[PDB]
Order: sequence, then C-alpha cells, then structure tokens
Amino acid sequence: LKMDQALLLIHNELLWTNLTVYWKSECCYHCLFQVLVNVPQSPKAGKPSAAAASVSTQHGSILQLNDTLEEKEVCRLEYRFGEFGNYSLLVKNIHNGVSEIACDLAVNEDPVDSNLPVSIAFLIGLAVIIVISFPPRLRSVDTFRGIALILMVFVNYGGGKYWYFKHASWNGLTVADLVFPWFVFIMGSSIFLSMTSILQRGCSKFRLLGKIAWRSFLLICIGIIIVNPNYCLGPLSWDKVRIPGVLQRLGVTYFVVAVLELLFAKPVPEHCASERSCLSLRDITSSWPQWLLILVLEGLWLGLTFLLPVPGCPTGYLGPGGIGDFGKYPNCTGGAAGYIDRLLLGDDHLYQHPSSAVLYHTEVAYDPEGILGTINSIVMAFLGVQAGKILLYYKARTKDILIRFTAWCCILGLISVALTKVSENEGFIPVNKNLWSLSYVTTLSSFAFFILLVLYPVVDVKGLWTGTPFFYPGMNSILVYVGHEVFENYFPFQWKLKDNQSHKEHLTQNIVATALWVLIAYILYRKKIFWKI
Amino acid sequence: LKMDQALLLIHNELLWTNLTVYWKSECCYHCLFQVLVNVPQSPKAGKPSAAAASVSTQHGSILQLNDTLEEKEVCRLEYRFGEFGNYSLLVKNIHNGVSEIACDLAVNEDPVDSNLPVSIAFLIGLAVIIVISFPPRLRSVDTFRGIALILMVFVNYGGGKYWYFKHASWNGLTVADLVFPWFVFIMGSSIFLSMTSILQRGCSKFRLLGKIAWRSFLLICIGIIIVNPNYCLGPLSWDKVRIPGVLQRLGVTYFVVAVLELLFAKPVPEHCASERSCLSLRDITSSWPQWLLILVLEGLWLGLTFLLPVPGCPTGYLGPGGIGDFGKYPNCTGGAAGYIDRLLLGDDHLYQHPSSAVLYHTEVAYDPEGILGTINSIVMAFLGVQAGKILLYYKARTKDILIRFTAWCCILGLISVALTKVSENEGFIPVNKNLWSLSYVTTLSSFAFFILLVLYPVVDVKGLWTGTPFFYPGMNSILVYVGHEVFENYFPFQWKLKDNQSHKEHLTQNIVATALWVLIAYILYRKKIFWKI
Ligand SMILES: CC(=O)SCCNC(=O)CCNC(=O)[C@H](O)C(C)(C)COP(=O)(O)OP(=O)(O)OC[C@H]1O[C@@H](n2cnc3c(N)ncnc32)[C@H](O)[C@@H]1OP(=O)(O)O
Ligand SMILES: CC(=O)SCCNC(=O)CCNC(=O)[C@H](O)C(C)(C)COP(=O)(O)OP(=O)(O)OC[C@H]1O[C@@H](n2cnc3c(N)ncnc32)[C@H](O)[C@@H]1OP(=O)(O)O
Ligand SMILES: *[C@@H]1O[C@H](CO)[C@@H](O)[C@H](O)[C@H]1NC(C)=O
Ligand SMILES: *[C@@H]1O[C@H](CO)[C@@H](O)[C@H](O)[C@H]1NC(C)=O
Ligand SMILES: *[C@@H]1O[C@H](CO)[C@@H](O)[C@H](O)[C@H]1NC(C)=O
Ligand SMILES: *[C@@H]1O[C@H](CO)[C@@H](O)[C@H](O)[C@H]1NC(C)=O
Ligand SMILES: *[C@@H]1O[C@H](CO)[C@@H](O)[C@H](O)[C@H]1NC(C)=O
Ligand SMILES: *[C@@H]1O[C@H](CO)[C@@H](O)[C@H](O)[C@H]1NC(C)=O
Repeated sequence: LKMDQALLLIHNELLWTNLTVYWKSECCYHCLFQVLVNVPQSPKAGKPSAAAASVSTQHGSILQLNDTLEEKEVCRLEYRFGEFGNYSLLVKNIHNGVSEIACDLAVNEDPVDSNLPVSIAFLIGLAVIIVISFPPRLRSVDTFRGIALILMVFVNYGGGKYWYFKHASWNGLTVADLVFPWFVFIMGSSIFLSMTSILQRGCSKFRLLGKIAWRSFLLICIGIIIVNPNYCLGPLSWDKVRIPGVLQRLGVTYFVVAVLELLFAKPVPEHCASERSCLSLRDITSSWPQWLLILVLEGLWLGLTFLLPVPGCPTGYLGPGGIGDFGKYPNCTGGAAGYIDRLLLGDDHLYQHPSSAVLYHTEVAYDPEGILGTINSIVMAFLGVQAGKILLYYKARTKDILIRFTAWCCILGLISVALTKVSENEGFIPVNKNLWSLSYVTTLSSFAFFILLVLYPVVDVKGLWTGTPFFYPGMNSILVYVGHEVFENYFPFQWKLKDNQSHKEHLTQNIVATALWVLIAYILYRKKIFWKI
Repeated sequence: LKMDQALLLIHNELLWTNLTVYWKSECCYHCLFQVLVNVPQSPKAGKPSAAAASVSTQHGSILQLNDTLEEKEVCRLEYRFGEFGNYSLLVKNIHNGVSEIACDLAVNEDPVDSNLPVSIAFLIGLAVIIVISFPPRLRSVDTFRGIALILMVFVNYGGGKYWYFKHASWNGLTVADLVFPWFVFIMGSSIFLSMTSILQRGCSKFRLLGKIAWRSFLLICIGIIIVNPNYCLGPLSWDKVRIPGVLQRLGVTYFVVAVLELLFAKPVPEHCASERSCLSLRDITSSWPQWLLILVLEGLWLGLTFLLPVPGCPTGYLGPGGIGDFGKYPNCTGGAAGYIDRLLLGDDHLYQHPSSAVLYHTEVAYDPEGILGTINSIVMAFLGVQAGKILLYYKARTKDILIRFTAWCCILGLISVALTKVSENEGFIPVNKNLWSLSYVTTLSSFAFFILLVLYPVVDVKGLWTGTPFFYPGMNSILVYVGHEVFENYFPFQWKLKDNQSHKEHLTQNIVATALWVLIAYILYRKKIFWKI
C-alpha cells in the first residue's frame, strides 16, 4: 500500500453472476469508467469468491458494479475512503419478498487522519512567533518578492506530497499556481522604477537600449543551457532540447515592455497629486498610445484562440484530451495554442510529460510556458507598470494611493468574477494556468493590488513591523533561483528517507531546506553581495 | 571492436589436438596466464576449425598455446598488435623430417596509427604560437600554479582516452601523476609568504590561530559535502559516505605546518644575504627545532610501513593484490596502510574502485588519499616552506638564490635516484602515487626546484616574457576546482559524441573545455573578483 491508497477487498456471494467493478473519481470532469477488478463467480454453495483491489483516497470515489454478460447495474455506491484502511464491500441477495440485490460496506480497520502534521506545524509556527514577540529603495516591493520566493522554493522542492501544494491538472487554482504571475507584476513595477531614475540625471536612449538587449540575451541563454536540461540522464543533444522555458518567457516580455516604455517616455509632472477623483486620470491619459497596442494584442489572442481552424481537433477547444470530454477527442490537449506551437518549434522540442497526464490520461506532449501565452504575460507586466506609475505620481498624500489601489482591485475582481461565472469548470473562459487565461491574470492581479494595499501603510510608511523576514531573499532573487535549480540534490537540502510513504516525514525536510535558503540569503545581506543580471 | 582492440581469428589445422590459447600483457608484473579462446579440434580431413577473439593493443602481448589434454607447449609468440586490424594466426604441421609444429602470423588488414591527432594538435599549437609571436605579489609562483591547474582540468575531464594522460595502475609515473604534489609545494611556500607579512605590521598569534582553524574546518566541510559524493545515483546516506579526500588531506597538512611555523617564528634577519657558501646556512640553522619533528615523523612512516604486523598479509608489503605477485596473496592491495585504514574509519567509508583494478584485478577496496600518507604530504609542504624562506632571505643578489635552488635540486635528485635504483618495479622503495612514497615526493620536488630555477630570471626578474597565459587561473584556484567538479556535465564543456570509439573525437572536446576555463579565468581577472577560503 502506497501513498493515498486504501485496500478494498470485495466479497460476492451471488450464485451465477460474474461481476465487473468500475471506477471513476469525483473531481474528474466528463470522464469514462475504466476497470478496477473482475471478481469470479461463486464456485460452490455458501463459499463466496473474493478479490483484492486498491482505491485512491485523494478525492471521493464512485464505484459501479455492472455484471459481465448483461448491462443491468447490480449496485452503485458513492463514498469517500481514508488512507491505509481495510474496507470490506459485501454484495449479497435479499431473501425477503421479490429477489433484490443490496450492497453493504463495513469498515474493518479505521483509516489514519492525514492533516495532523500540517496542523502541528502551523501551531508550532504560531508558538514560535508568540515566543519571538515577547535613489532610495522601496521596502514593500522587496517584502512581497521574498514571500513569493519562499513559496516557490517550498513548492518546487516538495509540497509534503500534498495535493494542495501542487499544480492542478486542469482548470483549477491551488497554492502552487499563485506564485509565478506575482513575479511578472513585480518585474513590470521595477522596470518603471528603474527607467524613470536612469532617464533623469542625464542619459540617452541609445545608451539604455543596449542594456535592455543584453539583459534579454543573457536570460535566454541561462534558461536553455542551465535550468531546463536534466544532465544526469545523458549528454545534451540537439533534436532533443527543450526551447520553451520560464526564463525565455521573462526575457521576451521584459524586452517588449521595456522598449515600449522607452520609446514613449514622458517626464513625470510636478505637483501631479490631487484630491480623489480630481486628478482627471492624468496617469491614465499620459499613457494614451501604449494602451492601444495592448488592446490589439489581447484582441489577437481572443480571436486566435476562439476562431483559428485546426486540423482534426475542434476549432476553439479548451478542454483536456485523453479520457476527459468522454474520450471523443483523444488528442487535442493544447487546442489552437498546441497546433501553433507544434508547427513552428517542433514536437520533440517540447515538454514531454504535462501536469494533466496523471488524471486525464493524455499521451500527447504540451508545454506550459510556450507560444501564444506571452501576450497575457505582457498584459500583466503592463498592469505592474501601471501600479509603479501610481506610486511615483501621487506620493504626497497616502490617502490618494490607497484610493487608486482600492478602485483598481475592485474593478479587476469584478471582471474576473463576471468571466469565471463563480465556478471552476464552467463559464465562457475558465481559469487555467496552462493556457494562461485572461481570467487567471485578472484574478491574481487583484490579489496583488490587495496585498500591496495591506503592506504599504505598514512596512513602508509609518512602521509597525520591520519586515525583517522576507526582504533578505528579496534583494537576491536570481542567486536563489539558480541555486535551488543547481543544488537541488545536495546534502543539507535533501537526504535519504528511511520511510518513503509518509507525508509527515517529507514535510520537515522541505521546511528545513526553505529555512536554510532564508539563512543563506540573510548571510549575503550582511556581507553586502548583490548581483543583478 | 572497441577502443584499443584488434580482432584475432585463429585457424588450427592439426588432426587430434584440442587447443587452449592463453594471454598475458607485457607490462604486467609477475602475472599468471588467464584464458583467451578454446579452439575446437579438426572435425574432418582438410577442413580446419576456426575461432574468434580480441586482443588489446595498448601494450604488447604474449600468447601461449598449451594444448588441453597435455602440457607440452605447442607454440609461443610475443608480438605487438595495432588497433582495428584483421590479424590471422595459423598453426600447422611441418611435413619435412621429424614431426614439428610451427606458427605463422599474417596481417590481413593493416592497423591504424593512433598518435596522428596528438601530432597534428601539437603542430597546430606551434603554428598558432608562431602566428601570435609575429605587499607585492610574486609572478613566478602564480605562473607555476596556473600550469598545474590547466593540466589538472585537462586530465580530469579526459586524456583523449590515452594511457599516458591517466594515472598508472601501480608503481609508475605518468603525466597525470605529476600534477598533485606541486600544489602542496606551492601551498607551503604561500604559507610562509603570508605568515611573515601578517606577523609584521603588528599582530598576535591568538589572532592568527583562529584564521588557521577556520580555514581548515571549511576545507574539510567542502570536500565531504560537495566534491566527493555522486549525487545522480541516489540521496546521500551515512554508512555509505567516503570520508578520505583531497581537500581533507590539504586541510590537515595545512593546519599542522601552519601551527608549527607559527609557534617557532623568528624575525627575518636584515642583511642576511652573503656570497655563496659564506652564508653559514643561516636559513637552515634558524629552523633547528622544526627539522627534528619532521625527521621523527618520517622515521615513524618507515618503521610502520616496513615493520607493522598485519594479519594474513605479509608484514611489510608494497605490491598489488589479485593476479599480481602470481596470485599468492589475493587480497593485500594496501599493505600496512590498508590495515590501519580498514580498522579505524571502516571498509564501507572507502573508495570502492581503485586504479589498480583494471590490470591487476583486485577485488578489495583502497583509498588513494587516506591515512599514513599524510606524513609525506607534510614533509613536501615543509620543503615548499624551505623554498619560500630562500626567496625572502636572500633577495638582494639573484646569483645567490640560483645557487641554493641548483644545490637543493641536485641533492634531492641524487637521493631519488639512489632509492629508485633507476628502474620502475625494482629497488628498495619504488615510486608509487597510491602509497605516497618517499621516492615520489623526492623526485617531484627536484622538478619543482628546476622549474622555479627556469622561471624566476624570466617571468619575475628582468622580463623576457609577460607570462600572460597561466596566471589568470593562478589567482583563482578554488573557483576553478569547484567549478569543474560541479559543472562537469554541462553543455559547453561536454556534449554527446556521435562516434564513441575515436581518440581523435574526444581530444578536441577536452581541449575546448580547457580553453573555455582559461577564458573564464581571464574574464574574472579583468573584473577584479578574487575569492580566498
Ligand atoms: C513555479 C515557478 O517555478 S515560478 C518561477 C519564477 N521564479 C523565479 O525566480 C524566476 C526568475 N526571476 C527572477 O529572479 C526575477 O524576477 C528577476 C531578477 C529576473 C527580475 O525581478 P526584478 O524585480 O526585476 O529584480 P532585480 O532586482 O534584478 O531588478 C532590476 C532593477 O530593478 C531595481 N529594483 C528592484 N527592486 C526595486 C525596488 N523595490 N525599488 C527600486 N528599484 C528596484 C534594481 O535596482 C535594478 O535596477 P538597476 O539595475 O538600474 O539598478
Ligand atoms: C589529480 C587531482 O585532482 S590534483 C587535486 C589538486 N587540485 C586542486 O585544485 C586542489 C585544491 N587546492 C587549491 O585550490 C589551492 O591549492 C588552495 C587555494 C587551497 C591553496 O593554494 P594557495 O597557494 O594557498 O592559494 P591562495 O591564493 O588561497 O593562498 C592564500 C594566501 O596565499 C597568498 N598568496 C598566494 N600566492 C601568493 C604569491 N605568489 N605571493 C604572495 N602571497 C601569495 C594569498 O595572498 C593569501 O594570503 P592572505 O589570505 O593572507 O592575503
Ligand atoms: C454499465 O451499464 C450502464 C447501464 O446498463 C451503461 O450505461 C454503461 O455504459 C455501462 N458501463 C460501461 C463502462 O460499459
Ligand atoms: C486487514 O489488512 C491486512 C493487511 O495485510 C490483511 O491481512 C487482513 O486480512 C485485513 N483484515 C481483514 C478482516 O480482511
Ligand atoms: C492521438 O490519438 C490517436 C488515436 O486517435 C493515437 O493513435 C495517437 O498516437 C495519439 N497521439 C499521440 C501523440 O500519441
Ligand atoms: C602451460 O604449460 C607450461 C609447460 O607445460 C606450464 O608451465 C604452465 O603452467 C601451463 N600454463 C597454465 C596456465 O596452466
Ligand atoms: C576482416 O574483418 C572483417 C570484419 O567484419 C571480417 O568480416 C573479414 O572476414 C576479415 N577478413 C578475413 C580475411 O578474415
Ligand atoms: C580476499 O580473498 C579471498 C580469497 O582468499 C576472497 O574470498 C575474499 O572475498 C577477498 N576479499 C574481498 C574483499 O573480496
């Protein structure tokens, strides 16, 4: 018995009905019934036949008995199983009245509760906090980036082998999905904050364009050579290299938004601040040509995804392949993004095993961070640029900045509610990390606005907290990222586990590895070593 | 047919003699005859039986036919085989006179000459040189260390799969063996050069001892955690960790010689220089107490190796195990060093596969850099300290320093000749890297004295060469070492080879990797980034 399983042995007593047991989870959307076990017929009178099977306990189970010769369903039960439990399903015949078939399930051994280590760890963290309590840079931006870094290091090392510290298979939001867009939002803000400071004191655009180009080139080089390939399985060879990647995506969106802001730059007006609703939206109207291009790119993304003809697959398709959507479309994982990507780069230059495979059973390859999602990344980086413009235009009165942050958060939350139709698998556009939906960027940017609204009158102005954890990694992000990608298997971060089937046994190791990375970040702050790409 | 092999098919014509073919290489010392092929008897008249076998071409071959039923040797031939050649051995019966058995060997396909890429590469290097031609630091020490670093990076990546760019199996000296002791000699010199400068300007011994201790601790930590374990094969676990290592050895010898010089330090006498033979050996007589301890440690090493009783093995044994020494002692790879090491640390905490295994066929484990060789490392580091004392005592006249270097080189060369008895496998103490012989340290220190004698009136005084290659890696040694140990499988250094059986195909890749490391060292010099443990 492995993790998230429960031995289910079935006893069948009926004289002459050879039985089939089917299975399907409760979360899987429009999924066919596969097979679990085929119990044998009662060989002799009063000596029932028995079979053994294993059922997953991560989500609820639907179990169907359907016979072998015929189709009439003998029984169905829908129930939820706990980890490492002897459960006993009995199917019998009811003597009273007409002949009837009934199923009774009895627990032999009780299961084991699995959220106890999470509870214990979070109370111990609260107790430790209770014992502990008794060209300027901006503190709030650095604090938020540090929180994103500790979440990324913890989730990428290991979630404790938990399903809610892991990317969802399709059409869902978890703790793991939240981390990546916030980096893009911070990156756009940092673009505006750096660029306004360099253009002042005297500089040339010809000077700055080389810097932008060189940064983009270096990021594209670092991702392909170092981060992507697995160098334990063999020497690197072309026709087997993965070109799409996270650093290439960051580099291309950085190049586009940086050049686009550099072309249309205007000096910041003095005494720009006014009372609320009396500004005349001067921050908005100073960016008049650059909004139009972003609208054209979003119109292109909508039109391409919904209306492009694709051979074999339906023309606009958002669902998974394989078993999902009833196995009518057994390829078509990507849709119109997958066809575009599988006509230019190739099919061998893509990520072989996607997240959707484990539940939806899709054979064909998909890349989470490839082509046609870059447009939405540019849109969200522009939103971060918009936040950065707000901070430097109106920084006389605190009340003004809070009003803009509140209004922007409410309007983005309203559009993401209206598009999502407040569900998970329904609506015009669902929220999905793999396709980089407009709903996805629209819901996480509102959370970023709310988090900045909470932090700014505490960590940055009129201090009530020193923000002491979470800016020490914030200053050095690229060292931490390359460090955990290169040094992942080394001894202080990882060691051999003498029980491989415990959530409890993994969680402490991942927590210690995250704490060690925070300690390394703290040592480098005191030694005043900062590296910037 | 793989590298360094040659297909040898044998034709036997005799009517009734079933034959055995034996094999033994020409370099292997007191080695038994194993089996190569068992050809079958002539089944019919005039229809000879045939067999196929492969013979290695790295060294010469001795081939014996000895029959199966009896013992009378049918024939023997001793010859040298070339790579990838059809050779044809015929054994027949001579009709004339008495019955006689003769063997004739005829070449069907000529072999391929294998030193052509080395010749081509070294002429191309000469042609490139011909095209190219038309608290102070000391330059000569840095230049010598850089040469040692490029040799170490080239040999450790790959020798071109050549036997003379690789450690010898036992009792031998190659290009690969020379690299490591020179680092210890440079290290001892750098100890004296730093220590005399820090004691002047005002300092305390209590201040310096912590620095020495901290450096030793860090080196011991770096070697065990990072350099030794192979982290692709599994997570690290104790009872399977290798404690002996190169960095631990450097750390312990550094601690001993640094503390020993710090205890007995005396200020450098002004106007110490004199005419040759008129100094009264003042450099020698200022170190009077510290010579005695080194003599006691060397006496301990000699007495322990020659006279310690060891169970099962002979009491003082220097030979290999397995097949070597005629298979009389089938264990006893280590001797009295192996027993001492296999009684303290363990047998699981040792290096599993030694260099001697491929030719001598030894099953038992040995560690090249463990316990009881540390004493000789301390002796050679003290010799480097002695060279450093010569440079600062007598640096008024150049002629004086040259006379001391010449005399020291001649006396060490004379002792290493007298001990080695100018042979390879004979003498009282042979030269061996694995046991760290007195002969080994005595012969390489003389070469270090000669190389310093050549470099010092050229690179350091009265320049005729700028030493432009070989000091750029010399300043940063620890970064280069940790860099090639961690980044060994990455793309610019290594790539997939579409022919795996060519010396020519490997050599270019290793040369390019060495040149890239020299380029990285050059970039860091201009950027003025220097790190010191
Ligand atoms: C599921 C997953 O795996 S999610 C994967 C995502 N995780 C990653 O780590 C991806 C890698 N990304 C990164 O490391 C970072 O996002 C970066 C470094 C590439 C960019 O983030 P940035 O905010 O731009 O960082 P960085 O510090 O390099 O910023 C560069 C400039 O911004 C400036 N800056 C940054 N923060 C601030 C601030 N708070 N105030 C003012 N200026 C700032 C810097 O001074 C610098 O300007 P300069 O070079 O002109 O002096
Ligand atoms: C087969 C194989 O694999 S062989 C394996 C061996 N190869 C290796 O790379 C092993 C690793 N060893 C090393 O990297 C080096 O030997 C080291 C760094 C550990 C030590 O070598 P060192 O000569 O001591 O190097 P390093 O530069 O660190 O020397 C430290 C001190 O010497 C001083 N120094 C070094 N060279 C000189 C010089 N020419 N003149 C004056 N001072 C010098 C430095 O200034 C420093 O003094 P400070 O810290 O007080 O300012
Ligand atoms: C089980 O039987 C039901 C009803 O007869 C039928 O609808 C269903 O397709 C069957 N399941 C499978 C997997 O054949
Ligand atoms: C409970 O599980 C164990 C697992 O080995 C099994 O042997 C035992 O038969 C189960 N109990 C019952 C009543 O089946
Ligand atoms: C797509 O589905 C077909 C069956 O309709 C299958 O044969 C094919 O192998 C699938 N594609 C891949 C890449 O496996
Ligand atoms: C081969 O025969 C010779 C002479 O009869 C004998 O000395 C030798 O031991 C034999 N070799 C082997 C391996 O038996
Ligand atoms: C030469 O080598 C080839 C290798 O395939 C072999 O087939 C051929 O028979 C050899 N020549 C002779 C004359 O045996
Ligand atoms: C040492 O030799 C004996 C045979 O004499 C052998 O059984 C043993 O396994 C050898 N040692 C090792 C470690 O293999």
